[PDB]
Amino acid sequence: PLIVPYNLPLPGGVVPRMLITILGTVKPNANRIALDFQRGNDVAFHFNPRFNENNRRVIVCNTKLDNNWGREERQSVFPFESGKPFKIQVLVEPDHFKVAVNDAHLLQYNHRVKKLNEISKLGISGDIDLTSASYTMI
Ligand SMILES: NC(=O)[C@@H]1O[C@H](CO)[C@H](O)[C@H](O)[C@@H]1S[C@@H]1O[C@H](CO)[C@H](O)[C@H](O)[C@H]1O
Ligand SMILES: [Mg+2]
Repeated sequence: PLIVPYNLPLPGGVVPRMLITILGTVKPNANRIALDFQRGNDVAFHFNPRFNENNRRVIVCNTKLDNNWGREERQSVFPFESGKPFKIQVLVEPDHFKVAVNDAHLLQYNHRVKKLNEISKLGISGDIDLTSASYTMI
């Protein structure tokens, strides 16, 4: 597979029509998963499934600028399960990242970072076995 945390370079950053695909399997008794689309030290798009925040599962999304987290966007629809294989597709659209899991639409996250072509790395971390991570222009 791939060693986690995993760094996927995004050459020339991202752009609308760019589709990023992350394939792996949630570990048993998972606590968290994170995708971090970074512009240098900033995090343009943080996508963070939490398996046990006050005994609830929640996906937390956010942006980090100059080392400071902004306002969280939270989604209680939670398609992940401990022990099960997943696919995350992040499609960059003009105004938002569009995220589907296992071919079902999950959430959109509006662009806060405007310089899309400088979002040049994806960090993939957490309680997963990572099989593959890649991108394609659609
Ligand atoms: N930024 C925080 O420390 C926040 O703490 C409160 C509790 O006071 C909540 O736990 C909140 O979710 C964050 S935890 C923090 O969240 C960012 C995303 O906003 C990211 O997931 C980071 O890894 C977490 O430490
Ligand atoms: Mg910007």
